[PDB]
Amino acid sequence: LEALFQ
Amino acid sequence: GPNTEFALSLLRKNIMTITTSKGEFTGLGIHDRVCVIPTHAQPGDDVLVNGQKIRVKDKYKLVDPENINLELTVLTLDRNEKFRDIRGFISEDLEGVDATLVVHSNNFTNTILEVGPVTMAGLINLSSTPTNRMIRYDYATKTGQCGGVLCATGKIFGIHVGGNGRQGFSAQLKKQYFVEKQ
Repeated sequence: LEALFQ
Repeated sequence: GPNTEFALSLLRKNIMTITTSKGEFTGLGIHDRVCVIPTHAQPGDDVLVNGQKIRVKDKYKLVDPENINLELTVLTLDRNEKFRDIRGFISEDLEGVDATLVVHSNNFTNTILEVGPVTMAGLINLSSTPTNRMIRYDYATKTGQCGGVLCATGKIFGIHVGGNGRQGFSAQLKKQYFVEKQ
């Protein structure tokens, strides 16, 4: 996954 | 109940708004004078803790033992008002497939969001940056919630670091990484 900073 | 009790308790006792370059973030004080804040938050030389401008004493970007980003910026300040040792609740073995997210960041300051089922994704990319020990919870989350404390009564899992689609992603704060530090 390339989850993004939130 | 006791879960929400812990959340609202932790929030008021060791959680404080740390305003830095990327904005307001959930400052999770581990103990005494050390607190953890996301790396993407961009903590600098001086941060605003609850509006109080305090200079950094030691800023250590905690990376994973596999020499990969862990994303926890160990922000050590010469803290006058020492934090309570909540490190006992920080777990290496979570066993808390039921977690609650306490957001105290830029988009939601003081917002208890129960995420429900929490699992782990292992190793993935976080903002195109490989990051280790990523937590995955099936709960639609967005920007602004990052920095929030993922916890349950008796277990601190870590902090919300980001998300991918409808799955939120947090950093797994394993007791091992903090119990050793002094």
